[PDB]
Amino acid sequence: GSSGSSGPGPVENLQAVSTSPTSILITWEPPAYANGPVQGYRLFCTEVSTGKEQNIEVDGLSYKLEGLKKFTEYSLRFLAYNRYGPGVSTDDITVVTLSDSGPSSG
Repeated sequence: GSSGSSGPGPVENLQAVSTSPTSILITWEPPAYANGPVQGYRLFCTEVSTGKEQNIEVDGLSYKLEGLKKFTEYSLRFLAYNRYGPGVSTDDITVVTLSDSGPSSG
């Protein structure tokens, strides 16, 4: 069929951190040692708690995730994919969402 793909390299300046109870600011960049261009970037959000992974298709070099669990160890996975396909994937990004709790006076 279509035997012509090697897979691009792992993006650079990749980092994900939550700034709120349920969020995830993923900031990545275009790789240098990559095979050809980069059609885009694919993200995979997995809920260690349950174990469900949801594939997402974002664009650019910055995406703020929302609709997560207050405080739950989440594991994401970022990688680059071009005409050929998805290349080397990064290490499971573990980022425990913040915790909305402090001033509790009853």
